[PDB]
Amino acid sequence: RRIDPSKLELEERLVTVNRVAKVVKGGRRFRFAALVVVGDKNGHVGFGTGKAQEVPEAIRKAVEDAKKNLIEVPMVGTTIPHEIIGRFGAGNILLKPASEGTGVIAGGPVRAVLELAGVADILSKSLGSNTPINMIRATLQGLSELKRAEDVAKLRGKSVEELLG
Amino acid sequence: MKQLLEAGVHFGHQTRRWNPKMKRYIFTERNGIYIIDLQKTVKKVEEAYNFTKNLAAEGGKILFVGTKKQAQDSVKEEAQRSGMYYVNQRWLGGTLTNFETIQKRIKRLKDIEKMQENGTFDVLPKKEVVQLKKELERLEKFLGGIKDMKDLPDALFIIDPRKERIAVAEARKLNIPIIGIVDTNCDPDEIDVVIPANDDAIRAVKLLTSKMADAILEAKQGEE
Amino acid sequence: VMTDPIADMLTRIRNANMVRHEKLEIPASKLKREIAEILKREGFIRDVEFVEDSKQGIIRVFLKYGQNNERVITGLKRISKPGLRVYAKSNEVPRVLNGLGIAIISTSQGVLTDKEARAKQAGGEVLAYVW
Amino acid sequence: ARYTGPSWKLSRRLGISLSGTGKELEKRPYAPGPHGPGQRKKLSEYGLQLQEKQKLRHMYGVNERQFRTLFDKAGKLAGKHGENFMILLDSRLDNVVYKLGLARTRRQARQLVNHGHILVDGSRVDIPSYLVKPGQTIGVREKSRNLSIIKESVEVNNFVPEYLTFDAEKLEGTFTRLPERSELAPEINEALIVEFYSR
RNA sequence: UGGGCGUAAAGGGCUCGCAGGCGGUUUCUUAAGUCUGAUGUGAAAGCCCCCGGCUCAACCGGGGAGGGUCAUUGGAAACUGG
Repeated sequence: RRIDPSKLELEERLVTVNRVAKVVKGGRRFRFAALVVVGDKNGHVGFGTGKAQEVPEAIRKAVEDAKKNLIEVPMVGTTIPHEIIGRFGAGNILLKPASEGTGVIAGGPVRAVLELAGVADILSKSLGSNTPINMIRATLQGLSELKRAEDVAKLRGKSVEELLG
Repeated sequence: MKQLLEAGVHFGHQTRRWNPKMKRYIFTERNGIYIIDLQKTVKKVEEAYNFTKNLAAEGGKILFVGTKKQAQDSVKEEAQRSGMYYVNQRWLGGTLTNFETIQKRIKRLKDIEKMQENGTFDVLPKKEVVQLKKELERLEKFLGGIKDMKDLPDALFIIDPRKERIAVAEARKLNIPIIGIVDTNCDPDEIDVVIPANDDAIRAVKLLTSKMADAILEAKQGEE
Repeated sequence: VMTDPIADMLTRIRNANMVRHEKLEIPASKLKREIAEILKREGFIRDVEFVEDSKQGIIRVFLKYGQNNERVITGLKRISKPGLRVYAKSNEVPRVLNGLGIAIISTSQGVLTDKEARAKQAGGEVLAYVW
Repeated sequence: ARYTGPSWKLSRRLGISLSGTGKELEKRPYAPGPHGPGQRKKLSEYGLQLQEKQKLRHMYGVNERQFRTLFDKAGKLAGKHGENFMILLDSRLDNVVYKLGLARTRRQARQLVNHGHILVDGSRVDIPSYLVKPGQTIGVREKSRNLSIIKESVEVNNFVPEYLTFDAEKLEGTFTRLPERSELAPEINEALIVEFYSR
């Protein structure tokens, strides 16, 4: 990456929470499951899937799991540098660059992680399954996929920022 | 730095079990067993030498994993010589990952060790102290290596990554660089600094860990 | 059944990126060597060298690789295909992947990059996109 | 339509003194209604959207269709959306009036415009929503210069906006230049108000 | 543009084959498709752009833009076609 340091506190806004039940002989045990994601609004974003019987335990497990990973999330001109398609779990999602005045345009929790990106504007659209979990894993796998054009320009000896835009 | 003569008996090891990805390290087939290319070993051991030399200045701790028979015997003496912490037998799950629970474990070891002499004896009924003593005997072997460590290692050594591929997966789950010898049946990608050489021979682990412990003892010799 | 040598060369270079071999061979054509020269200009690939043998062939292509791992190209696709003709007016040509990507557009003046095509103001068939 | 309710209660619904700024709120910290003593619950995202739009709305008192009109016409404009939108709201005559200090609140200023107290380029304009061209003058008109309420407004002092200018001795002021977004400091986000109308 | 077909709906029981669709490489030529300039028209109103006028607005008007596997004609030869 290299590595994954976690040295900055966040509000850690929640994206999802839902109760879950499992059959057992003599009854139905209950355990809660909550997804929460972290983002410094400085271009770093991470995700945390935390399930527990107790809600503070679930959200805090989601906090530590969010702490476990972060994404570089490139941002040229206060927006994502390039358009991307990202399927996952039969859950595709499309993202595109937008005008600075366009604002953030997406679904709920994906708008949440995008607000955690700190980006002022974005185009986005869900595809396939509507379930929030795969939408987050796909949107963030796509954020991991993202790289600055200037970075790829650094990767090879041609010229800095070829095409204008 | 390792000399060619030291590599003179260590040539060759696994066959049939070989991973294709490591084919570049392979020189040519003979009889059945493949022969490792010695020059590539000189290069990788060279980079490993400069790297291990770089770690000594940092003061960073290093792990010496060892589980396999007729190989674990060497890492013990090499670690006692280096003074560095080590693993005698099978690696326990989460010893690198759980961190704090294992710290509770070494804390318990330190507690019972105090129980040996402070006067806990001749107070508790004999059956209980007899039970806890055997439990401590269960502790000393697995924890003899844990006694020298507490912080997470800057790097870790391994005598056979395929045996330790899950522990290697844990170190990759972290950010720790991994030095270690690698066989043809093992995958190079898991190890950023591979050492293509045989490990099943006692001498195989012995000479490599000897050159490594010598590089460490030499690099640390300056102190000041 | 060898329906199109150029798309075949594209699955060759994509599979080559997938397998990370240093080099691979392709059958000769000037149409192929020209766009390969265009990739040589773009620098995504390190080198290309033909080796004559009767009659056609055989070019050997050397994939470039990054200093810090990572595939040099994150994507490659041939929008043009038999059984579906495509055309592009000079102002209508997309700038794929924004400023990083480049079009490979054959024109009356020959194969051209989207920047050079925009400068020449020359339209033509869009052979493929690489990014 | 516009005004008919308490309006102060509406500001209580906001939880913020805007507008403002003269609302106290502190006198009754609790939210309006029985549920106000209890701790606030987080709003639904779309509910936060409508709450934000309405929060931007109460300071103006502007009608839904008209506010939407200024919105999409602002979006038709090239450049920053929130800047053109906020400056479009700031282009309204009654806002220039209240910011000029003619009134304690924008609604009575709209009533004073409705009376036609306020000349534009020396010409009377009874419509509050009238567009403010740059360099246009704004005055109390010579016939209306003597009134206790207007003088009561003039006697109070307040800091002038950089984009406007004014002189009490001439009882007259004007729109010197188009406002920067940096000059104004609304409590409301503009990315959020452009967010509400996604379609 | 912008979905599939092992097990959720969905590969024809298999094959021979007309029409149809697609089709290796080198070279020359043709200019049908294509790319490009010019010209003719594609009414006005209306939509869009910059402005003016009913006190703003609606509404109204000025110029410009927009819109054709469009037509006519001069060129471009890489691709596809002959």
